[PDB]
Amino acid sequence: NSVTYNTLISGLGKAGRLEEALELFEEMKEKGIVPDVVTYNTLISGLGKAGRLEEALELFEEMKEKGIVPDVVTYTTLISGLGKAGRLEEALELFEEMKEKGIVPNVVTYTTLISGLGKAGRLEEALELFEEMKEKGIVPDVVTYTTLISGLGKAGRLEEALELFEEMKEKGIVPDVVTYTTLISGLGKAGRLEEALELFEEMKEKGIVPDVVTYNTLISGLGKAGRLEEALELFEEMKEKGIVPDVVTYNTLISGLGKAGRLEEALELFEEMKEKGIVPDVVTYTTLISGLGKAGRLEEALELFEEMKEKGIVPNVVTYTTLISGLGKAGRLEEALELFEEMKEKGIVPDVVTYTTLISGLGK
DNA sequence: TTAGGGTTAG
Repeated sequence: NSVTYNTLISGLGKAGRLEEALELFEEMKEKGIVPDVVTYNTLISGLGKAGRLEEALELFEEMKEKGIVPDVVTYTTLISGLGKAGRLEEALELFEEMKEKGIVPNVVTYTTLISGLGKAGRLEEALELFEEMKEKGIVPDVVTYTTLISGLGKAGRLEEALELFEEMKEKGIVPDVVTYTTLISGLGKAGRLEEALELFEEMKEKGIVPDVVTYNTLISGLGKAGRLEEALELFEEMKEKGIVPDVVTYNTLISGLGKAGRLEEALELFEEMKEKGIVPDVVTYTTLISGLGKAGRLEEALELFEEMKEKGIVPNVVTYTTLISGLGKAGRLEEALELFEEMKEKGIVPDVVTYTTLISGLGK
C-alpha cells in the first residue's frame, strides 16, 4: 500500500490536483502508512507554486520530525518558493542549512538563488553567485544564463545583458525561445522596441518558433511605445497562426486599452476572455479597477472590487493602492483611510507607492 | 521522479 499511495499522490500532484493529492496524503497518514520523499517534495512544490509557503514549510518540518531526510530537490523547491515570495534571507538561510547538512547543491539550486536575487534587485549578488558556481566546477546551462540576462535586463543593464548573451553563444550554449523573449522584453522596456522587433526577426530566421509568451512580450512592448493598434493587429492575427491567447495576452491588451482611456474596448475584451474560458485573475481585476477609477467611474471600480472578492479573487497591495488613489482624488479620504486600514488588517503590507498615494490624497 | 529561466496591473 505504501508504494501504491505514494505513486497516486505523486501522480495527482503531477496532474495538478493539489487538493486531491493533499487529501490522499492525509488519508495515508490516518492509516499510519509512511509517505516517501518524492511524495513530500511533490506536495511541497505544489503548495509553494500555489503561494501556500507556510504550509510548504510546515510539511518540511513534518518530514524532518518523521525521519524522512530532505534532499537537494526538497531544499531547491523551498528556496525557489521563498525566493519568489521576496523572502531572500530565508532562502539563503536554507541554502546554508543544506550545505551544513552535507546536501550538495547543483546547477538547479544555484540558478534558483540567482533568480531570487535578481528579482529582489540584488543583481550584483546574483553575478557573484554565478562566479561562485563556476569556481565550484558547476557548469551553467541555458537556464542559468537566461536567468542572469533577465536580471540584467530588468535593471535596465541591456549592454551587459547582450554581452552575457554573446558570451553564452561563445561557450556553445544555444539560446532557446525563452532566452530571446527575455531579451525582447528587456529591449522593449529600455525604449529599444525596434531592436526587440529586429531580434524577434533574427530569432525566427534561426528556426526558433515564438510561443504565446513571445507574443505577449511583443504586445506589451508595442503598447508601451504608443503602438496599441499594432498590438491589437498582432492579437487579431495570433489566432490564425494557431497561437491561443492566454490570461496574460488579455491582461496586457486590457491595460493598453484602459491606459489610452479606451475603457469600453477594454471591457469588451474582459467579456470576450470570459466567453473563451480564460479566467480573470487579480491582474485582470486590478487593471480594470485602475482603468475605471482613472476615467472617473469610481462607483463601477468599487463594484468590480466587490465582484472580484465574490469570484474568490484575493486583492493585493496593487488592488488596494489603485482604489486608495481613486477615492483620494475624488476627495473621499475617509473611504481611502478605511481601505488603507482594511488592507493592513488582511496582512497586506503597504509599499512606497501605497504611502505616497495616500499622503497625496490626505495632503489635498 | 518530485526542483531552476521569459510575459501583465497601482
